[PDB]
Amino acid sequence: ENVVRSNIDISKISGEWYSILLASDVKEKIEENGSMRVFVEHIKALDNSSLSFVFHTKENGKCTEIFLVADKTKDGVYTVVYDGYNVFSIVETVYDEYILLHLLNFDKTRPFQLVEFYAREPDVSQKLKEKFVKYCQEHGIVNILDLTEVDRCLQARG
Repeated sequence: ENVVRSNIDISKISGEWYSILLASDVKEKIEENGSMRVFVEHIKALDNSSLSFVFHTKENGKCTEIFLVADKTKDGVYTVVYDGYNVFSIVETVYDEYILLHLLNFDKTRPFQLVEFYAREPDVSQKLKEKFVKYCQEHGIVNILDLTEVDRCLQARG
């Protein structure tokens, strides 16, 4: 019944997840053609200082599978290379229900932010959606997308 914000057990966030919500401070990046519209499948620890991710994305309308490794720095803060340099942190999680991620992308333009909600089931309550939208508004993010109303490459999983 229990919300963790501090000393995240990365053996306990591992396994199967789904992408539920997406928000940015730049609307074009979270669009049908944007390269940051990705759908998570699987998370695993490789050691105390590496997380594995598996995603799907659409490239010229065709579903494609990607594998990345992210490197740890302090507790709960990670770096990864993909369409530029990225830094992100796990804000809060319930190990058997949901995860909230806050991410920053560099490129060579000005930086932008992404916030992501993942869940163990492919949809969630209105109560949890309202919680996400509140966190985004408290940090000045206004562009918010429900991915349960859109193709998320579900037929490609397993």
